[PDB]
Amino acid sequence: MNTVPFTSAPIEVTIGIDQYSFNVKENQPFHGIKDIPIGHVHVIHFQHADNSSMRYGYWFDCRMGNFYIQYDPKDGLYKMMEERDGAKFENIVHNFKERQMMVSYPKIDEDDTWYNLTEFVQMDKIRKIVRKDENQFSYVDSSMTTVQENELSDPAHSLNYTVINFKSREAIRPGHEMEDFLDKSYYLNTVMLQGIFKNSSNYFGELQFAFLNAMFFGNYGSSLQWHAMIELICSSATVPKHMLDKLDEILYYQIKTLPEQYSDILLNERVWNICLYSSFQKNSLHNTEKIMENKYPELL
Amino acid sequence: GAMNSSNYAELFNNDIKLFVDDTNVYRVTVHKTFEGNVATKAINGCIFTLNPKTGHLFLKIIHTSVWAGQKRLSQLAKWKTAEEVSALVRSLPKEEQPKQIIVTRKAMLDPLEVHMLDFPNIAIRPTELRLPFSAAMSIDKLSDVVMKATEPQMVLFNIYDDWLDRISSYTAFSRLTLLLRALKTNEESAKMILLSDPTITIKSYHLWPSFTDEQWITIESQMRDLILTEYGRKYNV
Repeated sequence: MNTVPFTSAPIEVTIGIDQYSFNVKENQPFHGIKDIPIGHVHVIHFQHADNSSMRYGYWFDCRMGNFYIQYDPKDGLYKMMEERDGAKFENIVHNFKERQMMVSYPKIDEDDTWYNLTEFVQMDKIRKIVRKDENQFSYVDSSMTTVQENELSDPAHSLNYTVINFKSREAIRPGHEMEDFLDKSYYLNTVMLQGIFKNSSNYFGELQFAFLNAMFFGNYGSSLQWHAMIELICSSATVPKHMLDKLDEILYYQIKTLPEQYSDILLNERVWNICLYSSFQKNSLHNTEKIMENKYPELL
Repeated sequence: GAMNSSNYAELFNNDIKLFVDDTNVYRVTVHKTFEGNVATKAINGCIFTLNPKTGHLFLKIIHTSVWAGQKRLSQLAKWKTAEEVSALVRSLPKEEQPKQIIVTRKAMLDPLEVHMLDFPNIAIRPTELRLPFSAAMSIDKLSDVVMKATEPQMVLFNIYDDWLDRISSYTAFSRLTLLLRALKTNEESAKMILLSDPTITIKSYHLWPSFTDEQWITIESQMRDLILTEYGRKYNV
């Protein structure tokens, strides 16, 4: 069980750790988060009480180093940093634990929600989508644009999601225009799965990461990426049976977790209606269709 | 974006453009079978692809053989249209390729956009205009070449005959749309108006009669009267 200490909390802030969140008061003696489950990526995220604009946060894996948070009064944010001195870090963490100035990652034993949202998400794949190779953790915020959004402006601070475009030469084989446009199996199975992602795990990993960035930071480009990757599978007549069964589980936990009040801005009516009711896979997502119909029947 | 009454003069500028109408691509007769079920029998169709500036009509005849053993023909008809328009653009020298293609029905946008991905600089546009190009098969010489085709065939016409020697492309397009609107509203009445005076003939290389300027004004008046009458009848106004 791993720890992300905080130097201090000089500004009032809502702190997120995965799907959990805590209010911290200006200069509250808060020194971080302990008992973080090893084996998963995690995201620590922030919304200042004084600027409910710019949600921002850090994807990290405690197996990859010793990370702490320290407020930077110049840049005006909570920054993740790596402590290379293992002894200095253990000494810092032991003191803060002894003084009980840390919140405990509040996982219920029965509860597989975080595992189910992050099953295929790997830090090494996050670091390719969010390029900043001098750090072992990845910064994301509300306003970061995707490589695809930048085509239709600062490449350094972009989300490098795989570009999916249903009306592109990549998506459409010369002389199979109608076939490839109405049945996207070629695009999914040969171009994306065999060509770019290499396997369904990497594809689901990107899908899951796009969802989480959409949900935690209200990142619009991430929301577009999550929907495009769903729609590419649902619009393919030929999908491995294991991918459909897993997709149904992935989407079920995402819909289950989404705040009820954000359904209107995070869920694309057209895509969900098409995927559940019109698409080739309209009858392949039983769990997802049942939770959507019971939780968001307005959208449909 | 969409072509409408507000950007109408764009049709007559020096940017090459084509209207594509797919209405007459997939045509059927509905009939009773011996068992008293209903069946369709396809008849020959055509893509109506028109340069509104020059009057050049690229009439691609769609032979019934293209539907043999195909499913969802009304959907295939949009894709076959888009394939044939794409083939036509590729067949034209670069300096003759259109800068815009305007589709008369929105269901043609995706099929045409997907077939024209090789031409990212050609703008595919819908229109707000209710253009009567569906009535093209009421022009005797166009109907005749479609119904006689025994194979796929492209036939080239000038839908304005020699009008551009005397009038602008704006006026030529207004006359064409009034003639087609009349033929669409009441074909029999429209055709009676066009042919009632046997002294005015259709040249072998033309589609419409050889009206003087004065006779065109009278003809144009008779077609507007036909359209308003039929409107009062349609709507009990």
